[PDB]
Amino acid sequence: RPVLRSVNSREPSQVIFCNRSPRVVLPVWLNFDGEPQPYPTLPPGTGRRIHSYRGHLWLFRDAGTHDGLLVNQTELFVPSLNVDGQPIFANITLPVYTLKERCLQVVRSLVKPENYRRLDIVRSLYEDLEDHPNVQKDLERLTQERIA
Amino acid sequence: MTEYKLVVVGARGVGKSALTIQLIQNHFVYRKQVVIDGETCLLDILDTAGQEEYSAMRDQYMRTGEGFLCVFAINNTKSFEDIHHYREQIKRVKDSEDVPMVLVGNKCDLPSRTVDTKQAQDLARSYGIPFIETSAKTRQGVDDAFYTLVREIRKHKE
Amino acid sequence: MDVFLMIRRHKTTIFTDAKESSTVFELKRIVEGILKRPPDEQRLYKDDQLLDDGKTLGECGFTSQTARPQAPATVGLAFRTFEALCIEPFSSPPELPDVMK
Amino acid sequence: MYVKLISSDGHEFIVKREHALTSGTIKAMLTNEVNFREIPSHVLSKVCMYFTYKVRYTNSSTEIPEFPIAPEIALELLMAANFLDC
Ligand SMILES: Nc1nc2c(ncn2[C@@H]2O[C@H](COP(=O)(O)OP(=O)(O)CP(=O)(O)O)[C@@H](O)[C@H]2O)c(=O)[nH]1
Ligand SMILES: [Mg+2]
Repeated sequence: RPVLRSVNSREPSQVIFCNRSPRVVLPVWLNFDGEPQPYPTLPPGTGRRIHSYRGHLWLFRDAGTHDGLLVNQTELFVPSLNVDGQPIFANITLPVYTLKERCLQVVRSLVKPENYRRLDIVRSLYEDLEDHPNVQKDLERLTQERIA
Repeated sequence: MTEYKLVVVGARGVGKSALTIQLIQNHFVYRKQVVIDGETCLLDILDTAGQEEYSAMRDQYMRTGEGFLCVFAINNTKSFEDIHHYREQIKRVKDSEDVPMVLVGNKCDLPSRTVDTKQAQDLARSYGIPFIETSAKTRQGVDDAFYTLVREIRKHKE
Repeated sequence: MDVFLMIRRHKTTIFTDAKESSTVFELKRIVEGILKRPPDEQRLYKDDQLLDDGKTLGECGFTSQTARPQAPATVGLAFRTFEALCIEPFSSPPELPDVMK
Repeated sequence: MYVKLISSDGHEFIVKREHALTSGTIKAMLTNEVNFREIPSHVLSKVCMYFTYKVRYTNSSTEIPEFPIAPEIALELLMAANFLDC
């Protein structure tokens, strides 16, 4: 079984999803086999009470561009069990992107993927642009990074 | 003529099929051309099933419905507790937070009530959806229940 | 509340922060530790208006929402008889490509 | 502690040393003065704005604002960012 997957604890825990990013957040849930599942999106500045379970994994991406986002100053979110019913908070923020990656987002959001190689930039930046962010490539990194 | 795809969900044995049968055939052991608020519309009631299946094929079938009738039996406290779980699974597939919905308390013709009508009314106010007490055997509130959901789909669609 | 400024003169531009309640004379003391010139030979401007050594940077027009870190405000500087405030301008980006329209 | 960053057209930018170290390329080069023969003034200033933006908001724990990049600057800024490794 994949290391990054949710546990079938069946113990409910109320979670509050808070989107404090100027992006439309796509909450992504890793199922019991490590396969990501999309969930309803959160408009910017919106909060929603969520019904989840202990040990379940969650990640957050831009609904339109699938850029990386931070939950509680971290990339992965695992709610514990509600201590005396007190719900657990999930505070989605923008990561302090690298200036290179931040520029990539702006260029991708202004040029069609077909006209990427028509720009007066070096040949390496064409490949960097069409290397769009996805959950699969990130999940591979967070998998190997969580080794101790 | 506008068509309305309605779905009846709830715990096992609450009366999902019985409510649908009586609504259509006026009989207690699925389309009906109805005039609601002076508007001719068709009610396309979907299969009620009730088996637990968390597949994308089941999510695709439920996602087609525009309004949902969350049903519980007034004599079964467990069917009332499960209303939260049924409501959250509806919000997940519809990709929304304010889904056209109406809470329904079935089997009100029974003498073994274990859920107070005030408890359901308080739950209905919290969810911002109407509540109606129905009885498939006596047809009490059955027409009021489905029509009320139709009024919610129009108000939601504005 | 912190304010972020670009103290500019000719072809020099300093990136530094300060408090909106800090004094203009205090900002001149920051320029002293950087360019090695005393506040007696400094004249700080906001655009084309001379800034008094007694008012606060907020009282000059530098607030928390006008001088964000990702968009700092511009403060003019003139050195000594004093000189006329001259801020050489930055370069210009090329014509926006036809692809990005 | 400050450093001087000179652009291609002769504009010298005085930024704090901690802020300049945000990029790997400048970290490898540093003395107390660096020149870029291929980075114009308007693009090097924007990078310093990112420096002040990155150092200020790396320690924030609630919400971060978006870093604005104009369309007319994006392409030049992207090449400068790739060369600076930041
Ligand atoms: N007295 C009374 N009995 C009712 C009422 N509605 C349903 N029942 C009874 O409840 C039982 C279940 O009814 P049914 O409509 O099949 O329930 P369901 O929710 O579809 C069950 P499943 O999900 O397994 O298909 C039957 O024995 C039926 O007679 C009602 O309003 N009053
Ligand atoms: Mg049935």
